[PDB]
Amino acid sequence: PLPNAVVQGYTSVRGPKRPLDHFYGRTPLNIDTLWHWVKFPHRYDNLRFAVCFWAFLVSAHFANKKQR
Amino acid sequence: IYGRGSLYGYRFDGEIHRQEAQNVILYKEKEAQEMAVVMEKLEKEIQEWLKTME
Ligand SMILES: CCCCCCCCCCCCO[C@@H]1O[C@H](CO)[C@@H](O[C@H]2O[C@H](CO)[C@@H](O)[C@H](O)[C@H]2O)[C@H](O)[C@H]1O
Ligand SMILES: COCCOCCOCCOc1ccc(C(C)(C)CC(C)(C)C)cc1
Repeated sequence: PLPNAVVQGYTSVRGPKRPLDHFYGRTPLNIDTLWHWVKFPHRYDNLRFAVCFWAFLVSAHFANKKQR
Repeated sequence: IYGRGSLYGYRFDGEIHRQEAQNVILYKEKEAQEMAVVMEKLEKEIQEWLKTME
């Protein structure tokens, strides 16, 4: 279906690929290495519960007053 | 949604419901216009009756 050149990636000679840099002494920085810096929110979860309650309540209050 | 009581949006809003303020303005204008006439008529009647009898 396809010639061997397309599969192996070269017609005659296999060219050397420059390897990937590492940046010794620190973590890799890639699109997939970002969870090292940004975990899921874990610090303000209970504050999230409180603020969700208060937001619901205040919205309901002002909406009911407006409607009435 | 919980406070409105409606899942889509507020109620009693819209030009069908907002126009009633202007309708009240016009109705109050008409009402005062007629009440001034009625009060003038009644005042003339009373001013005649009292000064004729009293
Ligand atoms: C099957 C019925 C008949 C139809 C046959 C043809 C079907 C073609 C559709 C499939 C195409 C697949 O296409 C595929 O693309 C990749 C790209 O990642 C090529 O990949 C090639 O190039 C990359 C770089 O670009 C080289 O590093 C690699 O060594 C080399 O394989 C594959 O050689 C090719 O096979
Ligand atoms: C809208 O999205 C914003 C995109 O921009 C992201 C901004 O990123 C800058 C982050 O700045 C830093 C720099 C260093 C660090 C350190 C190295 C201090 C974090 C550490 C110690 C956890 C590895 C953290 C954040």
